[PDB]
Amino acid sequence: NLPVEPEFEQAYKELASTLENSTLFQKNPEYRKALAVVSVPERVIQFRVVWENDKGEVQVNRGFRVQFNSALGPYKGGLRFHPSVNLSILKFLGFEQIFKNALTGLNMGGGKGGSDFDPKGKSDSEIRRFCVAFMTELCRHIGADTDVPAGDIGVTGREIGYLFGQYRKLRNSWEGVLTGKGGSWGGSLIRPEATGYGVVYYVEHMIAHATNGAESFAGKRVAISGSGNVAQYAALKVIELGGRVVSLSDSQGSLIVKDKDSFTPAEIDAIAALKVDRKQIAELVTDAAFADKFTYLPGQRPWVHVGAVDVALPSATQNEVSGEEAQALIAAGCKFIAEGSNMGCTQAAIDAFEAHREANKGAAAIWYAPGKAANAGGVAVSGLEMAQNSARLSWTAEEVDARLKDIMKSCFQNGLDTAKEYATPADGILPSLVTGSNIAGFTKVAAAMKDQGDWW
Amino acid sequence: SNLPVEPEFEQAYKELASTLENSTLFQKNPEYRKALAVVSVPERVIQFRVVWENDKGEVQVNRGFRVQFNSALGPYKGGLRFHPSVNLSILKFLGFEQIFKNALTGLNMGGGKGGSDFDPKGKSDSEIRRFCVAFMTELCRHIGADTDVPAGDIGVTGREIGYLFGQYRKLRNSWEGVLTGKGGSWGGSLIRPEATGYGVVYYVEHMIAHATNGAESFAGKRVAISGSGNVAQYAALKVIELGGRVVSLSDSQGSLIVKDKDSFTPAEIDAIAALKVDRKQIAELVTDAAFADKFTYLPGQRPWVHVGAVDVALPSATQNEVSGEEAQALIAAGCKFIAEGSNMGCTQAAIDAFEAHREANKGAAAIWYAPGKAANAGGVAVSGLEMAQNSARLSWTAEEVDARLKDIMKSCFQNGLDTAKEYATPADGILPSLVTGSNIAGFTKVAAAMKDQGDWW
Amino acid sequence: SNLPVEPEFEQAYKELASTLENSTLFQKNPEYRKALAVVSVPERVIQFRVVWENDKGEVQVNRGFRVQFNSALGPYKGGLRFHPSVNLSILKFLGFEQIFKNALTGLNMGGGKGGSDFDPKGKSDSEIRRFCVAFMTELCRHIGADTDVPAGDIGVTGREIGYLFGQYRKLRNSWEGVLTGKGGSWGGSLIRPEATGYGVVYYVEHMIAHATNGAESFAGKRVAISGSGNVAQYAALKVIELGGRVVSLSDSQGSLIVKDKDSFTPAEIDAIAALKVDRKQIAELVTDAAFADKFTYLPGQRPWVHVGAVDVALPSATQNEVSGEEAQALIAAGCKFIAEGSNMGCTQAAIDAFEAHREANKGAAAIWYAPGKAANAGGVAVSGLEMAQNSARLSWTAEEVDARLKDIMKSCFQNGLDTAKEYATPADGILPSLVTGSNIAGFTKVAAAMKDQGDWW
Amino acid sequence: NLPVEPEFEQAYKELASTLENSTLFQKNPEYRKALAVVSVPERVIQFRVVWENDKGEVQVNRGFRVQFNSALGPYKGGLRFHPSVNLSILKFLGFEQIFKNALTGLNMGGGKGGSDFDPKGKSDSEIRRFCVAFMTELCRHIGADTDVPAGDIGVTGREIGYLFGQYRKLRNSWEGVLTGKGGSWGGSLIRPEATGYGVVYYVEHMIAHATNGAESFAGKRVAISGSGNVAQYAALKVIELGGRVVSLSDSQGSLIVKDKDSFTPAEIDAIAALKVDRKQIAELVTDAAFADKFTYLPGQRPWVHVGAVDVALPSATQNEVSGEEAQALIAAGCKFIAEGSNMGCTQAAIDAFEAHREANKGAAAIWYAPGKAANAGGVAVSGLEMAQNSARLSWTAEEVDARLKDIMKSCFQNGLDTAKEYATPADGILPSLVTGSNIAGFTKVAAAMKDQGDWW
Ligand SMILES: [Cl-]
Ligand SMILES: [Cl-]
Ligand SMILES: [Cl-]
Ligand SMILES: [Cl-]
Ligand SMILES: [Cl-]
Ligand SMILES: [Cl-]
Ligand SMILES: [Cl-]
Ligand SMILES: [Cl-]
Ligand SMILES: [Cl-]
Ligand SMILES: [Cl-]
Repeated sequence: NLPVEPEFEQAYKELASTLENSTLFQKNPEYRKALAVVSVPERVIQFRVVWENDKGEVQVNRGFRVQFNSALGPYKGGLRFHPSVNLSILKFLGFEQIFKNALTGLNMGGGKGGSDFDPKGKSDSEIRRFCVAFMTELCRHIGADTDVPAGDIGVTGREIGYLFGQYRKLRNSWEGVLTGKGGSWGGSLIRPEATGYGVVYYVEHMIAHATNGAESFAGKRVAISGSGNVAQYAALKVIELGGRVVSLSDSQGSLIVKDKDSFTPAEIDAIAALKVDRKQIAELVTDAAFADKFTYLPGQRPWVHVGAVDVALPSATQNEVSGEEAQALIAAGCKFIAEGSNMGCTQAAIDAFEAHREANKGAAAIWYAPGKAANAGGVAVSGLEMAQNSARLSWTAEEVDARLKDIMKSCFQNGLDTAKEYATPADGILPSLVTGSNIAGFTKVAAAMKDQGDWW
Repeated sequence: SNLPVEPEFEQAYKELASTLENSTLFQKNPEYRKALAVVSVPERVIQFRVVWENDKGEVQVNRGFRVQFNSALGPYKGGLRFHPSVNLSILKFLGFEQIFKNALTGLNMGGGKGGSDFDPKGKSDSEIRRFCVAFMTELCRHIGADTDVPAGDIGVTGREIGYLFGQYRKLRNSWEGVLTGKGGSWGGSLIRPEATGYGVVYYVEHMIAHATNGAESFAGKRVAISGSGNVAQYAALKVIELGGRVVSLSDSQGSLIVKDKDSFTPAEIDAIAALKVDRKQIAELVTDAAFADKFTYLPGQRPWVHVGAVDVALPSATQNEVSGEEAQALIAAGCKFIAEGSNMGCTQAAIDAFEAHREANKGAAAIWYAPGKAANAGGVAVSGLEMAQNSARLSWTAEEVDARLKDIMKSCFQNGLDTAKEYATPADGILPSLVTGSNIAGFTKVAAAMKDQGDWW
Repeated sequence: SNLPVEPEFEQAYKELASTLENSTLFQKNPEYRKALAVVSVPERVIQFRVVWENDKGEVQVNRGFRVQFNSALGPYKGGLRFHPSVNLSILKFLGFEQIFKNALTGLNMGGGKGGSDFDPKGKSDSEIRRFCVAFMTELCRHIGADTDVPAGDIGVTGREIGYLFGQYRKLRNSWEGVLTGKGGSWGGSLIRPEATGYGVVYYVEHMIAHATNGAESFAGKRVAISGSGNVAQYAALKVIELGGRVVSLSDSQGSLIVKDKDSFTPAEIDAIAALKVDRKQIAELVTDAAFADKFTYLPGQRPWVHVGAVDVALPSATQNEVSGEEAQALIAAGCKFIAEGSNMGCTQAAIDAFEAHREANKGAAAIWYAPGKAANAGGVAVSGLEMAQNSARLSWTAEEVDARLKDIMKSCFQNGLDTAKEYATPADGILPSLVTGSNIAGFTKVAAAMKDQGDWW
Repeated sequence: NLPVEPEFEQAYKELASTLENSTLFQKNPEYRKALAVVSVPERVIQFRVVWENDKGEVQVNRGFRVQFNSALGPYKGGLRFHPSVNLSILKFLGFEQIFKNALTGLNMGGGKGGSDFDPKGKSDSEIRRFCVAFMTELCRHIGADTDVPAGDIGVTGREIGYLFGQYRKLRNSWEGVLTGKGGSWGGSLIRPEATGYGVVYYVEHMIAHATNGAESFAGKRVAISGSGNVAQYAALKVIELGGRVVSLSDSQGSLIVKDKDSFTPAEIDAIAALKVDRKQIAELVTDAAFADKFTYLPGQRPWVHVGAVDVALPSATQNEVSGEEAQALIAAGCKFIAEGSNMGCTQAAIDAFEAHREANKGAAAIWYAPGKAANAGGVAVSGLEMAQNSARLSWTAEEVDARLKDIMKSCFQNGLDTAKEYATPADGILPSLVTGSNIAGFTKVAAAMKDQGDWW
């Protein structure tokens, strides 16, 4: 009867496996009933989006908003404008957001939405007239206390603007219906730098536990990819804490440090200029002495081309770390990897690290954290943008970063201590932050659902 | 390319595109291609998780769906189906068709459909009750007298519509025509039971009037019905009221034919109703002496050829119950009017045979075939009037309802006729195609209205 | 003192006060002065910024307005006008008048009006479409089937009402009678095109009945119409159906008079319709031979004096199309019944001439003049029935609509009659004043209802 | 077509002029399109108000609510009950509130409303029955997240009470729909003293910049007018900071210090008693030694009768500073003027100071700040009353005054730095806080409107 939705089903069974591979259904058997119920969305909306192009021709796309789980809070998720998009994909991405959001500790449920509207080629007026056509239907199904959408692939500050304007004008209300907002109309500070800072802050704890405090980020070689605000802020934060950033990348190839020890803020700051007004990471080299410092390898990704590294922060795309690149890293002395990008690491890679972890005792293991724990920094700040809107206040950068810091420490700890309860490791084995985190998001959500009578 | 495969849906998008292309529409009206682009993606679809409890007290989980396909000509109008086959694909199939089927009536009704993969089979009334309750609590917010008026279908009959109506009213705190298929004393219409069958008869009546330029009635006419349920029963009765001879009925394992030069009497029909209730068969009548004569039972048979000289044929039992052979017998028996009470009762062969003879015989010497999409639209017509009555705050008399049912069936007929005359303009003297006419007319009415209202330009 | 100057509005507050004072109302009913105080300030006015995009992709900015003037007798009822002259002053003028005009009908309709200084001139359909869309997105929240039902007017016709209806439905997610002037297949009423002209005829019919104590019809009656558009056309047709002789039509540069002892035939009328479409003139008929005889063209002329011996006069072309001279010709030609299809078609001179002859000739020997405020109220009557039909969930037949139109025109007539008999009580034998009667009756009905409901005490 | 609305049109063109007289439409030409769009209200409501007098007779007034701009927040504005009132005036006052509110930095749009209902003569029961009749229509168009009205001429704590009661009873909701509320039902501390404190705090910064820190309020002669909570708190705050308050006034004439140096808190405190239970500033003199200290001049205003002053704080009425009084002040050595009252200073006066500023270099100039920046203190606190309601908390006086202090510093700076960008002055000329502030409110609002797609 039920359709085939491979990417969603993939993630259901890969979650389920981890709960079986634990003691959770022995202390708590009745939770199997919950997994039946969490896995079918509370509500899904699919609606037609008719809009006009600059030539004046009728166009039509599909809109979707998966409203998956609201046991811990209003639906929270993102809008993706990409021609790949469908329900299957949006339930997959939605399904994750539940547990991710739950690991924040803030009261936010999980959903996702978007369109197969393809930004590429389209003018700003086209985008503006699509965002308007989209939210005209969506508007009725969402709200400050019901569902707070956000940005994702295809939709940015630009689109969030147009979305929020049309909502405001339909609803006749100024409310925190969308996160990712501009400074002047309910944005939060630390939003651009949230996910990056959040990954670095998470790993700080990884290092501490693994090394019993013997090691920080200071004097560590950390491999980053990507040159958006994620890779940028991640890098900066590594520098502040006394660490050395060896690598950055763009879609056309990567830049590796090999004359001097690390990128300098200004070298990072100059790749930021290379991102605004188009331009490319490559441009940087061939210029003010950057020729000597840096090696450019077009077409490639840094994982192998970095030498002996300690920390790896994929901050570019999905599936940007394969089983080879994980084995490269292991062999390269890497001991710590989390994602700044969403699902940057492939299953193959996770499997390799999690095997390496089981087989190597103490600090000798490579430790991988999942996205649902390590790259929560941005959804956390979405949470605090919500909190600010409601307060009717803009907090200082100190305020937000402080709360982000407490939120990421508590995340790490929750995965650690859970894994130590349910996936209890062997003498001197590092507990699973994959299983630990998986269990922790399932159990917080599943419990609240029981409390509220969604299952019995 | 990214789109899910929905075989039922696109097996019908295609079917319609085929018709429209082949017609002369996209040549007078190229730009209506833009309408088929946009009509064919639902205005809104809702799917929602459905948690209900069984008699053992266990969490159960099914999926609920409400496809809200078109609202150009009126509120979403559709049905709920509870069957474990159900998914979006199927309900966008059914929903797409309800648009153009509803439109034919002439009433202000959009097109939609919904339901669950809840399986009524072997559930107790408590379980059904607890599921209808659990299901309407989410649906409630998306439907209404002026937004969406659902109804019954597979798995969803009077019992279920009651339980849906009760929960809606409870939650919304309002008493409105939010469902059709309701009880007598809480907003139902009379002629609901009799709606589809009287509809079929009323369609043919119009057919006869046109073809015979108003020089013939049903009066006298010898009518071959097949089936022995809602549709066959009331159809027969309507033929009798109008001075017609109902000459045949039919079952699964067996058929019934009259003594010749005669018809069934309402009581003999009323006796076939008692036979289906108590799950018995039609032979059971010929068992009794008073009908042992007056009727012949032929096991394993379909009446088309056993009847003799016949004028009207109303297949009303199952699909594919008329072969190309049986079509020819009818033609040669002098049959001139054949409409479906059943959906796709006639096979493509049969259709081509009638439509061939239509194209090669002029005027009312032709046999005329009408599709179920139109000839069977009484139920939906009365839904419409059940709506109208609930708003009027009134129960019309049986006569009032039947009379309005009759007028809605002319509107169906006429819509097809006119359309075929425009976009499949026949040779001089030849009856227009009501298959084609009726397959096109819903679209044109809807597409035009969507232009009028600016859903495409 | 602080109040803005709104010349159109207070040029009409004054006009009404004048009438009411001069009548005997504020002497039987002193306290109704308090009603004129409160009726004369709108219950609610909305004005809202209107940003829309043109075909070059540029921000455009106009002002939208919805004056919601009175709801004592029913939902706000009015029209949208898109004309660059438009402001609040004008729309409170038009809105104030709709109150008392609507009231005359006897139906439950309040009074309001809205629109923009958007100029339709030289805008493409996309631009209109994009403006209707932008405009209804703010309006949407303030209107509804039971709150405010807008319609068309200058700059706002069937095309625009479609685009408004589409956007409303889209936003509100409801299908209701939120506009009148709709398509045939999405909730329009038949007799909308024919509403005003049939209305004018139906008014006079009542006039004749009264004056001749039911001893005369339209049958035979020689009728002088002026104009050649919606109103003149359908008016003529209705006179013909009722056994009347339509003896004249008229244009901008020229008029048409019959051969004497004769009338126009529906086909000759149907041919004047083809002439206005394709922007041609009435002479163009006398060009053709079959009408070259049977009709005389007099360029630059108005029929009033060229017609001969006439009974009924229906000015239906422009304002101020009847002088005090032309009034006297009519009187001396034995004309006994004259109503306006056009607004202020008769000049004050003309009115005084009819009303003078009324006051100085007893009974149906008098010529009787009815104002457009009443005689032309068919369009608004059918709006009313378009509403009623949408709620009924039904399309009545043409006959049904026309019959109800006829009953609403008696209610208009009677309301004026009775009022004049009460508050401008005529000398014995003299026909009451339907100018005065019809200028008063809206107020009294509304003012009383507002007392009943406690908007004043 | 469009009607004539002189007071609104006056303010449109006087704003526009300042933007032309800048470099803004050269760096940002497309902003001319914004000024077209901001200038026509988003929504306006005019509704009949039928109410009964104590004699039992039907009465009727007009109600209005101009909801001008909501790009930065819910509509925020005030209700004025005055028989002068109409749309023109309410669009004028509304139009200002947009930019004023925007200069606060908090998320508040701009509107205004009220009636030609004349309080004067009317009993408390009449007022009560008018406020009730008014809000019965208004109620539907406003709300905690849509439009939050306030007090103005004609409407005070008294009326705000009656308004809030009828709202509550219609809406069945306790929410921050109105500011200016009583202590026990969602008022804020520092509300009475907000605008006064806000003007003084703003000037503190003026003095600092102009004198490079060489001078505070300490030992400065400051001329105030008015004796309501604005002039009172302004004065007190000057005293705390070590300044000398030379003048106060009422509608019947002013009181000038000339025996001793300054008013003492208790002399201020005693004029507060002269305001409750009616009474007059005059009363004070002729009594406990006040005869000697103070000179009373009935019929007059202090601007000329103060001697040599340093700071001027009009805190009484509109248009209470003419071109003569500005020339008096200049000649009297005044170097710093802002309004505690709404539009206290006339155009003539602004023109005179702004000329004097252009012609006199450095500290030698008189510096005028506009109301849209200097007297924001009250609308700021309206903002924080909103914030408190939402928090579900009453902050301490310290809390609110602290935030007010940060809000007024950031205002000043925003006008300074803007003016230095777009109205860049000549060597040693003090930048324009008129133009600086004008530009700053237009650009924050105009930008957010672009972000949200109100223009393109
Ligand atoms: Cl599944
Ligand atoms: Cl909804
Ligand atoms: Cl982010
Ligand atoms: Cl159905
Ligand atoms: Cl009948
Ligand atoms: Cl109208
Ligand atoms: Cl009639
Ligand atoms: Cl203007
Ligand atoms: Cl509203
Ligand atoms: Cl204040």
